[PDB]
Amino acid sequence: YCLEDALNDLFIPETTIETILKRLTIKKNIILQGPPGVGKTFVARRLAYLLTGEKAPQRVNMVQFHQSYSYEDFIQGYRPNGVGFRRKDGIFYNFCQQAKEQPEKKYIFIIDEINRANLSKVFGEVMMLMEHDKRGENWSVPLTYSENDEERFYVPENVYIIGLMNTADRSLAVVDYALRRRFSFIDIEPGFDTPQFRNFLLNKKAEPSFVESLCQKMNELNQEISKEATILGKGFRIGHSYFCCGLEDGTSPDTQWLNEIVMTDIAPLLEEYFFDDPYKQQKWTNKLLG
Amino acid sequence: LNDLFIPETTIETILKRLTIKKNIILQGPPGVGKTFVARRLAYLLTGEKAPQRVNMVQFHQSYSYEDFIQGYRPNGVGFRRKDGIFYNFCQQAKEQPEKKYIFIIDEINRANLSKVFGEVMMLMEHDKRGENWSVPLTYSENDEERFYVPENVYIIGLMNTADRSLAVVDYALRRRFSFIDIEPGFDTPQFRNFLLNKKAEPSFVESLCQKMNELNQEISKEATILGKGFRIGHSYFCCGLEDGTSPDTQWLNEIVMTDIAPLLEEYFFDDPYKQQKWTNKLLG
Amino acid sequence: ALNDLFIPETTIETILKRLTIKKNIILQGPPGVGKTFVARRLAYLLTGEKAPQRVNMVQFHQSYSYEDFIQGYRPNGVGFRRKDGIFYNFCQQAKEQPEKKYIFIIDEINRANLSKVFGEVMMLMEHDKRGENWSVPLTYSENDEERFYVPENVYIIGLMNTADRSLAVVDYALRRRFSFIDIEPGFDTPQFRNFLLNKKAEPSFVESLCQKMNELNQEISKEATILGKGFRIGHSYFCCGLEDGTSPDTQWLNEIVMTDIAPLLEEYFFDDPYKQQKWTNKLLG
Amino acid sequence: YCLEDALNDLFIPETTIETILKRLTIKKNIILQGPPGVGKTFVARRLAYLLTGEKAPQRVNMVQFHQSYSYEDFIQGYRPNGVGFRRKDGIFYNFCQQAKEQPEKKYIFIIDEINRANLSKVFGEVMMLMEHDKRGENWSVPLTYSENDEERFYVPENVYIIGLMNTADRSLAVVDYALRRRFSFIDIEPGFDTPQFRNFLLNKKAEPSFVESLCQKMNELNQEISKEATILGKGFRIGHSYFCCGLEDGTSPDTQWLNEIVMTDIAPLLEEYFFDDPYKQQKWTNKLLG
Amino acid sequence: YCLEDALNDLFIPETTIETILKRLTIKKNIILQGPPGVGKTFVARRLAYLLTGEKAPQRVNMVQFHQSYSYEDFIQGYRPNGVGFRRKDGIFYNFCQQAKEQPEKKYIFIIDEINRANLSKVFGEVMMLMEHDKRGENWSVPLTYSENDEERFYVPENVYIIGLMNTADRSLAVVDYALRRRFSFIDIEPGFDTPQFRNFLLNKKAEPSFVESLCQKMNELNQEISKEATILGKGFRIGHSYFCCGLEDGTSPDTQWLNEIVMTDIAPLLEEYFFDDPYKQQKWTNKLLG
Amino acid sequence: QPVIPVRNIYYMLTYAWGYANLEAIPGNNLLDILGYVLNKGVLQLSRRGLELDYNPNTEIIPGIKGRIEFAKTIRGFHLNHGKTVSTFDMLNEDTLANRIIKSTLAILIKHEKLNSTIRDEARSLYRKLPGISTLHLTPQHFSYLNGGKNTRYYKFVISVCKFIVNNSIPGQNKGHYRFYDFERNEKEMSLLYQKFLYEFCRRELTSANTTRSYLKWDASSISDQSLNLLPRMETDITIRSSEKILIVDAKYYKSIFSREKFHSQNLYQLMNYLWSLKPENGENIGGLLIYPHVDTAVKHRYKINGFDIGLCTVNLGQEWPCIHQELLDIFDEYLK
Ligand SMILES: Nc1nc2c(ncn2[C@@H]2O[C@H](COP(=O)(O)OP(=O)(O)NP(=O)(O)O)[C@@H](O)[C@H]2O)c(=O)[nH]1
Ligand SMILES: Nc1nc2c(ncn2[C@@H]2O[C@H](COP(=O)(O)OP(=O)(O)NP(=O)(O)O)[C@@H](O)[C@H]2O)c(=O)[nH]1
Ligand SMILES: Nc1nc2c(ncn2[C@@H]2O[C@H](COP(=O)(O)OP(=O)(O)NP(=O)(O)O)[C@@H](O)[C@H]2O)c(=O)[nH]1
Ligand SMILES: Nc1nc2c(ncn2[C@@H]2O[C@H](COP(=O)(O)OP(=O)(O)O)[C@@H](O)[C@H]2O)c(=O)[nH]1
Ligand SMILES: Nc1nc2c(ncn2[C@@H]2O[C@H](COP(=O)(O)OP(=O)(O)O)[C@@H](O)[C@H]2O)c(=O)[nH]1
Ligand SMILES: [Mg+2]
Ligand SMILES: [Mg+2]
Ligand SMILES: [Mg+2]
Repeated sequence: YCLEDALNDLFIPETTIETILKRLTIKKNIILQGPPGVGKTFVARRLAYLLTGEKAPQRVNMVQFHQSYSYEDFIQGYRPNGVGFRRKDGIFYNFCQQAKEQPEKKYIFIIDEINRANLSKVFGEVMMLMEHDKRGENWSVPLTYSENDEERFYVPENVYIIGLMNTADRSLAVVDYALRRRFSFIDIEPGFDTPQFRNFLLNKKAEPSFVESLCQKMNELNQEISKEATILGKGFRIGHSYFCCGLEDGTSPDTQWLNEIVMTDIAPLLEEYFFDDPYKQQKWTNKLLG
Repeated sequence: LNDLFIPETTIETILKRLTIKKNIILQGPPGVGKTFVARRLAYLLTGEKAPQRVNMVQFHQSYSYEDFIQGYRPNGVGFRRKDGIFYNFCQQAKEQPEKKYIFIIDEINRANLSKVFGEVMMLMEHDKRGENWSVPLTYSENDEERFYVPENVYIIGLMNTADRSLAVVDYALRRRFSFIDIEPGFDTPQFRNFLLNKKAEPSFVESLCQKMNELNQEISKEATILGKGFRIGHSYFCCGLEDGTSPDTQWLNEIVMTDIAPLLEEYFFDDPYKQQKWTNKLLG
Repeated sequence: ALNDLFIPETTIETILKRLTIKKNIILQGPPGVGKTFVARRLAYLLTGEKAPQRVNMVQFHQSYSYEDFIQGYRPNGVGFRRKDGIFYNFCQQAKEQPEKKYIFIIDEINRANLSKVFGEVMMLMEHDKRGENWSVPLTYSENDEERFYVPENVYIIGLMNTADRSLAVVDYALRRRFSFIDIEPGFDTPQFRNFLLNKKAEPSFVESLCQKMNELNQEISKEATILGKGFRIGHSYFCCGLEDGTSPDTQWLNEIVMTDIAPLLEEYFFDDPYKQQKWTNKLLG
Repeated sequence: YCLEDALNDLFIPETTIETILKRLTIKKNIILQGPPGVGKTFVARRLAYLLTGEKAPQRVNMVQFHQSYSYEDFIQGYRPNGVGFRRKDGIFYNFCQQAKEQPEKKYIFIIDEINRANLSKVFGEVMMLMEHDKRGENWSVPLTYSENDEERFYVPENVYIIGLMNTADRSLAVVDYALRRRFSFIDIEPGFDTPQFRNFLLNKKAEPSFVESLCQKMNELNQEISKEATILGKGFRIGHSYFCCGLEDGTSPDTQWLNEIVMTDIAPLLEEYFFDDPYKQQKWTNKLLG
Repeated sequence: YCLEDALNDLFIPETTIETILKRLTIKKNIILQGPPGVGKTFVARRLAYLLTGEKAPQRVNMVQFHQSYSYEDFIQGYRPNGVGFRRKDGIFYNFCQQAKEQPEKKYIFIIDEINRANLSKVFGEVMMLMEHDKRGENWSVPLTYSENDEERFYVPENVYIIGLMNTADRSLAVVDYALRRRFSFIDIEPGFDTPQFRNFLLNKKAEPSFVESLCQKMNELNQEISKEATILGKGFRIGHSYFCCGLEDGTSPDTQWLNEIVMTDIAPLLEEYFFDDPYKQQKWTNKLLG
Repeated sequence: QPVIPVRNIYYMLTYAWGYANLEAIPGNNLLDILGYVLNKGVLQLSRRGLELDYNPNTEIIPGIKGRIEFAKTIRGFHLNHGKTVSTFDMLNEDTLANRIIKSTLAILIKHEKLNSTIRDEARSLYRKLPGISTLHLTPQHFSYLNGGKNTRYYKFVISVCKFIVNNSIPGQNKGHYRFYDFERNEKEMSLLYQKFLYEFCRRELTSANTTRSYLKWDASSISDQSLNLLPRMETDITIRSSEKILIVDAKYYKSIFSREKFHSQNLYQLMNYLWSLKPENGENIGGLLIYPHVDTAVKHRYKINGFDIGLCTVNLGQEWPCIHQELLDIFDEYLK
């Protein structure tokens, strides 16, 4: 793999990507926080191939957390093999053994929708181990279900963790401040006002006037969302993905195409963000169309 | 496309959105034929009236990820990993990629949707379908064995707008789902033509639309408490007239006390007078 | 059977118009209304053959679960076996006889979580989705060889009671699939007076008593919040003890006032003894 | 092993370190409460070598409580064997037997993130027995899953226990006051004020003005944190671990490095800390940068 | 076994201990209800040897309750063998069996921290037998796990039951119904304003004036605790055992020694108690120092 | 028997709790105002999302969910009927904080004297929270939440909920409720006022430092060093600045609303606070008496015993911003 191969279609600036790779080599644990629809899932699989420098998926593991995920599933736990129960090496446990075999090559574990699952319960033993300065055999720990003190588990240095956490829900947030320290938090913006996003549109036989008008529209709206931080922070603001996909057929991005999507997706979204104000709903909806 | 009481435009809108987006939510009050729409619609997209391809379920608060996808559950001998319906269903379509296999989810609002779907909440997206996007499941014994949505799968969600729960609002799921509202359709001639094609009075059918709309507008009048989502559906009128009993005002009198009155109670809570008024207004 | 029932014939006719079409029904009323005795006579009425075998009855409680109702794993002498529940066993009996209507009685339904008990099946019992078309494999049905469908012949009756103020609003699940019917106590009805005049009751004693109960049942329902129409007293206490062989009399009534209504009245109000004592004495004279 | 080797790199004052041993040797069970990043995990491994007087891991044991630890896991529980269950002695019971193998040499058991688990549930019988007075054969007690033949477990006198409860998560705090009497609580400060912290930076190619600039701002900020108690209490104040690490490569500490820290980790932490007005974020962020 | 050896060291008045001995001979089921650090566990071992009149371990048995404690372990239950399930007589069952041989000699069972586990789950059926009137073979019952109705178990009258409960938690506001009927609560005072507590210090080279100034403060402090009812009742008040410990070397009492105890035990407890009012912590914490 | 307009009272409560347009509501009485905040306040939360706290649950299920507890499984023989004793984490909104809201709303609906529209909206929300369990509320429930894990926003409505519960009395009917006549009682109104200023001054008077100062008597007694018998003396507020220190004692008296003799009995406390307090800095020592009046504000100065003392008033019922203007003007003059 190579860097520019990824960057061709990527809307985020390279500086952030450079900032990301700068921290990740250091911290080895990161969290990318932004609203849905900005390519968190998109970049993350690409980024692994950059950091290793090789397009090897065997060294990459990708999972999505949720409420029904626990330490028994993740790391280790007793589960039924059949008539007889056995201790089951969890997914992260298995991944780490692979990384030990090849210390040189970087091994990456990708966690989507991290904020849902009860992280303190899930990581547990890992919550201490994953820190960049505490990795290695010197800080080896016996596990909960380890047979004896001698059976111990240590995170290797090569491991890099990538976490994806949406900013839409205040209910589900990483309030665990101790855990917040382990992860280096990288905000991501919708990136409407970028040339690379516009170049993709113009590449898809798009009107330059319509493009710049569109970017201005959302940029103003996004700032309006960011304004009322008491009710809705900048984390709620609309992503670029609604507009991205759907042109694969070859349909030119006319106003009609935009008028359709707004009715189907953005219109109720505005209703929920602004439950009390109907005028504000009509105001912003009509503003995009006119 | 013949007996449907909903405009042809909306279904034409739906068919394009469904083919492109691959996931949709049909949201409206109960009794508008959301089930029959999707069930009709599923047969259209397949091109054949094939029920084996189509599967329908009705979520409920206790429904869980253990039931849906994967889970550890007992056989006669002991416990085993039991592949839930959706994994079994996607595997079935995985055998036959060409045909379009459909999964319908009713009363979606009730359950904690994130919990149930879990892993597939990412995988379900139209672009992220294939082995490249496969992931090992929570209970998967080995990381190498993974689950991926095939391209043929299309999912349709039927949502009741009458029980808003101020517990969990997810705007990320809304990103996956393209939301489509459904109106009752009293005004539509197609609903009216059915009754006039059942030897109804021209005034009686026309009078009904006047009656319900006045009620419906009142329900959608107070946006804060209630909305168009609460307003009354039509399907109650569909059933019960295929026996051979043609419409009459006496027939209307049965349904109002029978069916509509509890709905009114729910909506117009602790306001007997307004129930008495609007109920009696329909009788007039 | 018609004359033996104390409620209006109009409601009795109305139900059959409802149940036959809707196929799912729930009766909500005060305790002591003969909900159990009503349903059986109503169940026998629909079939026309007065068969108890066709009818099966269940009483719900919070512990009641899907394993008891439908299917579950029970210990064998060694190991365990799949054990068919009532409803799974019940309908397959009715599956053989499509023409024959089979009835299921679920008492005190509101106490339990309907979802937990039914599980999958809660959609299949909605009348529109019945028969082979709506087949589903069950949770514990390891193979896909056989699927469970509730046939059209089945009718499901639910006995609920509005007695308790502790009860909050009914679960949303019920409201969709069930048609709610409220039953009056039926004191005013002639059929109840003809059951007491048949026992040589004085019409004055009858009319006074009908006048006596009506004033209380009106008063208990006068309260907006704590005591509603659902609270008001039923007639079942009057049945048992007259046709056994003992004639009606004021002392016989006086015994009944002490028996149930006097403690029952205390629980409903639960605040003022004089209010109870006034009404308790008022019943006596 | 000696104090000079241990306290060579530690940023903590000598004052607490001896005070720690004052409370420990008499009481034998202690808890160190401080915000994350003050070396709680860091010192605890070192302290064990002082009391034994040697750099030995054998007499030391380290574990972390992950809200799924149980009395079956810590002390005595049942584990499946191939087809049928067996009774397995937990880790502490296994640890104590070695500790009483030789009473002369002291044994240390360290529990990180101790606050999380429901300690009354986990310890069970031990909650009384851990205390210094109630040790030895005199207070021998039979366990739950002990054999019918009387076999009793007593906390040996040589054993020392150390606990590490971070002060950020309020909910996860000891409210079993009966248990809080067994332990002695040692507050640990952020460690900014110390010159030993300052000496570390100057030794790593740092300006005293920039160094003294840094220390000045944090302590003011911690007062702003300490000022409130409703939401952000005294304990929330920021640790020094962030600044410690990442400089081994040779990057000198400067506003460029400081700027990376501020935007990347701390500033996200701050917006979650306040989450009422951004201006409070804008103020304190800019103050650090200036 | 002379009372003088037993009762001299004790801080509790001779009135309360004697009253305790009354109900214990009378009812034989007793609960000592007081906050930690007043010697609840301390006295209870002494009372057994007092009543028996001898130092004999066999006639006295001790346990601490916790959530995992159950009927199957306490009384009777099945423990797995390699495959098979074998019944095992539990402690209390085995304990009475020893007591049955010697009905004349008093036998004692000590249950610490009884409230933590619900008695019904453990005792269950035996709460019928446990009560003072319904004891003896007359009320004999066959157990749940008895193979046949023939074998029966009765609590002989000789056994006395002692229960130690701490009033430090909000959950205990709803005292368990099972305990109140069958056990008789007795309150253990903190016992600062006592001669023997004072006399303990005076013997250990303590200034008399320093002692009395302290007791007035603690008695004043506990008065503030008890006045509240919403958060902290009278039962939350401080015990007398923080100060007892740490003088075994012979180090003289002084304000210096007091400060270590205050800062390491009582102040953070007060932070836990008086979370809402930092100044109240400052008010009392500094008050002791003066 | 004149009292404050009810709308103004809400502002001081806000400062008391430390965290708007009320022109919209037409019900002047307090409970109409207070409910509208709560009823709307909950709606603000739901938009962002209510708190979901993982409650671990140990229950008997027919399969593996989370962590199996081997002991209870074998002891109860649940393997035989295909069940396990397992610990897992259901995610609920059924926490104590959220339960209080619904239970509080029940009393809100039950209140006899209330705007119908408010009751209409509340009954809607009461239905909209089905999963959460009703409760019979006590102060101990609020007490358990003093830890305050919850957000800054949640603590606001709960503080509102605390006011309602404590100030709720059953009325005509056994079930229904009737609101307390809060304004009529002086002690709580005064205790509001004393607390109102302390939190208020921290906001606006950033220039000065605001502290409540505990004092020790200058007395010595041969009998006792403790002086427990002596009254406990804690200032209401002290507002210290480098140039001048200043103490305020403020209380609500009924007599003062009548414009005659004057009730200044609290003043007797003040001098002794000045006396026992000794400043090392020796910049200055000042005192203030401030009371609430309805019509008008009058300011006086005094030089009594080497102390500089002011009596001043505020015309509550005027307007909140102009009232806010007046206070900043007031403290500025005397502080200087
Ligand atoms: N072609 C293209 N698509 C992009 C780009 N960035 C984001 N997208 C698209 O946006 C969609 C979602 O990507 P994703 O990472 O899942 O967004 P997200 O923020 O993680 N969503 P969520 O948080 O809900 O999981 C995909 O269609 C993805 O390809 C981009 O730079 N180029
Ligand atoms: N060199 C040196 N590093 C220190 C010192 N104090 C803390 N650190 C460093 O700060 C980082 C974290 O320390 P740590 O013990 O884990 O803090 P913690 O309180 O245990 N972390 P947490 O509360 O999150 O569990 C490590 O790099 C640690 O070495 C110190 O005095 N000297
Ligand atoms: N010398 C002496 N020590 C006492 C006296 N009372 C209590 N202590 C000491 O206080 C310490 C703890 O007593 P203990 O009974 O365990 O208190 P507890 O109520 O059991 N504690 P908890 O409630 O936490 O379980 C022991 O050192 C005990 O000897 C006393 O009167 N004299
Ligand atoms: N012909 C016709 N029948 C309809 C229409 N809508 C609903 N029905 C019928 O109404 C009955 C009940 O529909 P149902 O799915 O239960 O209502 P819903 O789920 O609340 O939308 C079925 O017979 C439907 O096919 C319609 O638009 N046209
Ligand atoms: N003969 C006769 N008995 C009735 C009638 N209605 C109720 N009963 C009697 O009342 C009793 C049942 O009352 P019921 O309310 O169901 O008891 P509950 O279920 O505990 O509330 C039986 O004795 C019934 O036979 C009736 O109409 N005719
Ligand atoms: Mg995504
Ligand atoms: Mg640490
Ligand atoms: Mg004890």
